[PDB]
Amino acid sequence: KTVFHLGVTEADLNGATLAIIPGDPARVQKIAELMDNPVFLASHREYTVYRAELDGQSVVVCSTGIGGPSTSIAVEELAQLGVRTFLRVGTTGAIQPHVNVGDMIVTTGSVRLDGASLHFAPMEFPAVPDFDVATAMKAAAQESGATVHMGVTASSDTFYPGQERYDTFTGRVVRRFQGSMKEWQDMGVLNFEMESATLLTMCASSGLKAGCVAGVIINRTQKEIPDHATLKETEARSIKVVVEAARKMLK
Amino acid sequence: KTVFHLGVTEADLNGATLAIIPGDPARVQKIAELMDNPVFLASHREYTVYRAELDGQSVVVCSTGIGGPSTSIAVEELAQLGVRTFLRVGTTGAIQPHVNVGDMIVTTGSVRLDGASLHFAPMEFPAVPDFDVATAMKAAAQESGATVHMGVTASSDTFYPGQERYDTFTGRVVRRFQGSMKEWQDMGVLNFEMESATLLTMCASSGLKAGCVAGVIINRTQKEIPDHATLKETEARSIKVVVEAARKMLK
Amino acid sequence: KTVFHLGVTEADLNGATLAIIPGDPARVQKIAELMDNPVFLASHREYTVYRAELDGQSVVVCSTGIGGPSTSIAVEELAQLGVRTFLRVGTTGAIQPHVNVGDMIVTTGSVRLDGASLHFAPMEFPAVPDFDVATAMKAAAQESGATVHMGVTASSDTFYPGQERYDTFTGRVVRRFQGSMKEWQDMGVLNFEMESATLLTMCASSGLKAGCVAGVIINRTQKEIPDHATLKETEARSIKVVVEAARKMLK
Amino acid sequence: KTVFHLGVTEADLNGATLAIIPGDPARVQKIAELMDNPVFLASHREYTVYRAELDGQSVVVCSTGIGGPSTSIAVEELAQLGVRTFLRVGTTGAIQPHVNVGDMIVTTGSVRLDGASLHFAPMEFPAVPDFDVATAMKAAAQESGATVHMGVTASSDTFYPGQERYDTFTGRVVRRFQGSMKEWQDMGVLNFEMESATLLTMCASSGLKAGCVAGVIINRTQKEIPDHATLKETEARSIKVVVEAARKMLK
Amino acid sequence: KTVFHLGVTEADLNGATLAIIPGDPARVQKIAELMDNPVFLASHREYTVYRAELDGQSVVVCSTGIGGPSTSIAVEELAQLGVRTFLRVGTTGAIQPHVNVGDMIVTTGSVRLDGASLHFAPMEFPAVPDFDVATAMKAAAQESGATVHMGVTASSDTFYPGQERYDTFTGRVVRRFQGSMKEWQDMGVLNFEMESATLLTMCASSGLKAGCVAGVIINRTQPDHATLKETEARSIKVVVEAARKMLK
Amino acid sequence: MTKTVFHLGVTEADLNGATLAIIPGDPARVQKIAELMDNPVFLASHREYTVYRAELDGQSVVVCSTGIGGPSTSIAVEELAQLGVRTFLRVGTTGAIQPHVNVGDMIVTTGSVRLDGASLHFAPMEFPAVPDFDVATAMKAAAQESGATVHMGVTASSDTFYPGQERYDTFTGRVVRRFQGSMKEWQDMGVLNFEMESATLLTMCASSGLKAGCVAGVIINRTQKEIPDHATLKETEARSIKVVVEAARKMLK
Ligand SMILES: Nc1ccn([C@@H]2O[C@H](CO)[C@@H](O)[C@H]2O)c(=O)n1
Ligand SMILES: Nc1ccn([C@@H]2O[C@H](CO)[C@@H](O)[C@H]2O)c(=O)n1
Ligand SMILES: Nc1ccnc(=O)[nH]1
Ligand SMILES: Nc1ccnc(=O)[nH]1
Ligand SMILES: Nc1ccnc(=O)[nH]1
Ligand SMILES: Nc1ccnc(=O)[nH]1
Ligand SMILES: Nc1ccnc(=O)[nH]1
Ligand SMILES: Nc1ccnc(=O)[nH]1
Ligand code: NA
Ligand code: NA
Ligand code: NA
Repeated sequence: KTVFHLGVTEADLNGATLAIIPGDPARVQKIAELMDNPVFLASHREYTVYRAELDGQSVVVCSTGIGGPSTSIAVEELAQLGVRTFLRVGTTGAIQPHVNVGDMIVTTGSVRLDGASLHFAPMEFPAVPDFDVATAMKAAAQESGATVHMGVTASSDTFYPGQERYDTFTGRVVRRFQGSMKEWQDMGVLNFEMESATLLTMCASSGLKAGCVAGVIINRTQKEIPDHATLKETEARSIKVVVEAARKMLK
Repeated sequence: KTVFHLGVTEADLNGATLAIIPGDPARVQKIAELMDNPVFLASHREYTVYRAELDGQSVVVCSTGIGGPSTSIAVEELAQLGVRTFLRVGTTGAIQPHVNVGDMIVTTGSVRLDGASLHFAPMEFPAVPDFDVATAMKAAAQESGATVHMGVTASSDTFYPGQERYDTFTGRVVRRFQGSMKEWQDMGVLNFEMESATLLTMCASSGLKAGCVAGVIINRTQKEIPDHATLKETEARSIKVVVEAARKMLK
Repeated sequence: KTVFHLGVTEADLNGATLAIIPGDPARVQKIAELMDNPVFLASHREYTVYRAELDGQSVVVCSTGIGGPSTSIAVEELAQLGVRTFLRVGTTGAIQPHVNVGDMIVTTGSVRLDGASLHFAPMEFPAVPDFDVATAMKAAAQESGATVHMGVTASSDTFYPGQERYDTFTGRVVRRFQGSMKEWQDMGVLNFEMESATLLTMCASSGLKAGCVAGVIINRTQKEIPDHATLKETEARSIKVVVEAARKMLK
Repeated sequence: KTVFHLGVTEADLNGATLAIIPGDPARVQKIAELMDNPVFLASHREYTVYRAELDGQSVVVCSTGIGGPSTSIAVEELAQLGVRTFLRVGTTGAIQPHVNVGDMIVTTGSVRLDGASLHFAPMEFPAVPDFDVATAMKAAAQESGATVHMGVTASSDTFYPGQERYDTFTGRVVRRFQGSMKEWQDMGVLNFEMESATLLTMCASSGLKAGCVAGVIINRTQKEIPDHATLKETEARSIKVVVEAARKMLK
Repeated sequence: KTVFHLGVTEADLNGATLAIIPGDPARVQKIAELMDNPVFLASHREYTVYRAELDGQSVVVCSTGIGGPSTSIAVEELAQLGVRTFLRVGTTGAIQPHVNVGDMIVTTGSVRLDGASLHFAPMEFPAVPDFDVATAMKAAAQESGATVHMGVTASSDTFYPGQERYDTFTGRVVRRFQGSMKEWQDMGVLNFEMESATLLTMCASSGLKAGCVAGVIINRTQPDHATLKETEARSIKVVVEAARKMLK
Repeated sequence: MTKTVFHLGVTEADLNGATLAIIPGDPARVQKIAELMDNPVFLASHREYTVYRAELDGQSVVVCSTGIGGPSTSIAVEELAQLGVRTFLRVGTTGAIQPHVNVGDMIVTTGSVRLDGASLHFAPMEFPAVPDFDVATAMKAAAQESGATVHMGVTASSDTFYPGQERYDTFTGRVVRRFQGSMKEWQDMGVLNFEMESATLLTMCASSGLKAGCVAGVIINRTQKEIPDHATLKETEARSIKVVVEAARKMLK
């Protein structure tokens, strides 16, 4: 039946139980076109939905928009339509000097600097991926030839103060986040992004399998600008990797 | 000089210091066309940006996407480029029996059931609108002929469990939100939505003027299903009202 | 049916549904005498209660004492006796450099640095005034010829550490409140006082109408202890304004 | 030289290092007259201040008003003027069946259901009396012929919902306090009052010696209405006890 | 009825309603031998359990191990077997300059820097001793000749970062605990240890009588081996005398 | 290599270059683990800390008990880290709360619900109590290779045995508000089991540049009212320690 936001039915999905969920609606077609018979299903707000086939099995590709709230809607509605496995892909910036542009990160757990995760489980609950998904993502990332980092991701409800950026309109960062970047660095946290805490917490507490993989396209600690070719290659590699991770998850 | 997500420059805005900020990218052109000389500026992710003119003054119309996190990026980046006043328009679900479909709500304060608000101010800080904006929204709303409610809005990082919906994949609501709708009802809360706590807290703690006005499209307490015609006219009235409220702020 | 603390009955109030609620018991008579036929009703502990007539309608004046706890008792017991509208008048310390001694502040929202507000609503709930009362207070204040500020007030359970005063017995401030004044200043908070968070949260969550107006007796950017000379003039103008605000609230 | 709220100087105190601090301004003279050479010093707001002499030594008697906020002001200002020891006497509602109206309670620790305590120490810090003061209070109470109980007191910023009273304007108790009376009862808590958490935390964290002694005026488990005669004797005995406790504290 | 961890039955305790609870299993025999007819009952994990007689009445000595979690098990299981009064003894480091080695501290309340206390009562609840026990410990400590301090103890789930120790593997202390020693010092807190918040909160909220006494052996702000052994010997002599005062 | 740590009573030289530790709870289990490896030698015993050294495939390995709970565990981990240990393999017993898990099964923790206090002494509550991925992987492989039934998932890690695991057959029969209904809540959220050390261990290590993981044998299932069998508990513990030694083998190469 037609879910509230996504504008698709269970029949539209052709039995798909796995979704690849990028943030950017414009990335959906690109991911779908790496698979067989890509088909456009719907586009509403930040949700662009395609179906495709991978080794003869139906897979959904659905954008999430930025942030846990829009992500939580996409995940819930896809689950209502029979999806059980969710593969998050994106590109990210690193906060460790040893992590290079072109490297890939597979999240083993997220720092819950969001609000939506608390709508599924109290803060004590760990924002952790399904072990099978994380294993598949590591395997796919490594098999691509990239240097892969397994570790903790800080997942923030903001791009600016929650990631301790001072180059802003006010130049102010609330007490909670003052000195926070150095704290996460010292604790070995690899990167910031904005959706994994919500995704991982929601899925781990709701009987759904989820994981996160990302290509590194910038490093907060490095002054040097990466060249255009490296950015293109990394974005291309990240989606090739998520599709092969999906291959490894299919039964 | 070009902001990171919105893809616009200060020059693109032609001196605009006021923005109207709907959730849905598709609503941006619809708002802009109610004003003079609407021009498309940019579209990236959930962010569609137009400029227009109201009584000879430049105004920006920019979508936010769903939720506090994506909203916080749009507000920050517009503020970087000189925007100081932010008028939120949308549609909403009422939780009070006396609030009917077709009515308008102007938020006097938000229950902070989000995460991004905490990235700007600790929980004790009030999610409140600028008084001039709330005043102008009330006046514009009344002048349109619709019945207007001033009151508190519950602002949730989720559509489902944070609004205590049980017709879901798991059918569960975390302890925090069990019984929460009845709690807000008894406290006189008017409605649920998903962006105001973030918007109002961010602006009120950052020297920005903000307010929220919404048309009522559903009522959680009423079993009767509203007419298609009511929905249409409420949507049109919502954006007429927000443009008139903008006019009052510019005078 | 005599209420436990205030020592008055419903009959004593002569049909009054509106109360003016200053902090100081010795201030009650002065306010009542600005109106017609003032009548002493009772005095117990910090609660002195008078009745008077304003444009022919009965009005109650009742002191609250200092702080949310004593305020909460007065409001509850008045509400039991049929009072629905509460107008708070008081003194305050400005934390913005541009706000002058003698200026008036009308609170649009309070930072909840109290404990009693939490006995009525969780911290997420906004300490927000009734829109009609805030409108009436602004109008009364501006019409008087005063310089008036609308904005956020920090409402503290203490006069000393919670308002980051250092000229004290210990000269220490607990970690939570170290740097807090500068934080509130950067967030655009106008002033400090000690009852608004309790009053506004209690009322907004209980179907009662409330607002707060305050005369500035000190600017904290330059001084800690208010001086008694400028206090008398500011207080006299504050009570004229609250009386006019009551006039605007009568049906 | 003159403290802002209390309106007294260090010289006014004639070297007093100990204060007896009742809640009700009208109780101040009654306590002072049990000692030698009682002299009225000042009355401002809820603060009535007397000096007297006990075994040759100067003692201050100062009312606090209801609640932690007003109490914290009196304690601070008296400490500025050399007072180091604070003996609280007051009324209380017992919540255990075995505690009778007329009995006395000496608080060994307080459940911090207040806000002002947090302005001196984080919630982890114990709201505990000075051991010498608690010891002197127990001895004084026993020596008067009262039945005395040592134990934990629940200290609330409200009289009504924080003490789980439902006979109120709304008839509602916020989630936090629903079922709270039974919880404290099962935890062995003896009584409710409204000042001890603030007093004990502030003093224990500030190098001041404090304790609390109270007469039971009602039992929340008993339907029997207290005898007028017993309540009168109870009030009389409480103040005789606190004075003898002061005697024991002085050299 | 054999309890899950302690390996003893109600009969093993011979009617004891009072327990002395040191942290170190090796101190259990030492305490028991200060009394009459000491008898080994059981040793499992960090729990070594003896019985003895004091003025004709049975008393249990049972170690707790380090920390609130292991303490909470010992207390619960002893309470299932009829124990109602719990006397905690140990040695401790002071954080106030005026507190000297050889002095005794009797805890009047604990700063709850633990997690187990929250399993019995919310944070607002005071980690406070039973007044009779605290009174008996003060009396015994003073009667011994020691200088005694009645005051607040900071009770931490860690030895290292929660006591703001920087001489560690990482040299890092989490934000929460940065500057915390100075804060407790300025608030008049006497000392750090690791079990009192759990013990006191659990007992005060469960109808059990508890208190804590400790000998000062070092000072974080400022000792002879002869004085140190004397302090340890004195601490357990004091707790046995406090037990004597609690018997009815 | 010559300074003695405060609680454990060992020096760096005593460890013979060991960078990996196996950390059971029970001091009595230390020798039993050490004897599965080569040249086991007793080093020290103080309080709940019994320390042995052994050799695995020619590499020195430390076995050190933790006692019950986050606080005692945190001391052992810190002091071993001071002496050069970088990898920590926890082995223990656990109560399952899912009906599909059987007594005798093995659980490898993928993340812990932080119902402890010591984890907060290393990182704020938002930080995930997560194992090192290599350790969790080696534990899964070791457990599968022993023929055991293995479950990967979330563990609730409690500072108490009784109220924090929602047990009511206690002295008071009371459970504080926070924990009322909590076992059903974790059950519905897919949590596998209760134990008492993983939240502290995993948070401390993940935030301190140390590698850690947890494997446990199921001794009780809360959904099955069976009185623990003696022969079964012994069999479960023997298998558990075989698994953790094989997991260490995998980490050393
Ligand atoms: N700097 C200032 C000045 C005034 N006030 C207000 O006055 C009363 C206590 O003086 C309190 O009731 C409070 O509302 C304050 O809190 N801070
Ligand atoms: N049942 C009761 C009885 C008495 N009290 C104490 O008396 C004052 C409010 O009447 C307050 O100051 C409070 O200390 C109370 O709080 N609850
Ligand atoms: N950035 C942060 C640091 C510490 N605590 C938080 O909640 N957040
Ligand atoms: N630095 C960042 C890059 C991409 N996404 C983020 O959230 N942060
Ligand atoms: N934080 C909360 C959310 C919803 N309901 C509550 O009572 N509290
Ligand atoms: N019920 C609702 C309608 C519209 N928006 C919401 O967030 N919720
Ligand atoms: N410094 C210390 C000495 C003894 N015990 C502690 O916990 N801390
Ligand atoms: N049920 C349990 C068995 C073993 N350990 C625990 O902590 N809990
Ligand atoms: Na979005
Ligand atoms: Na008062
Ligand atoms: Na232990």
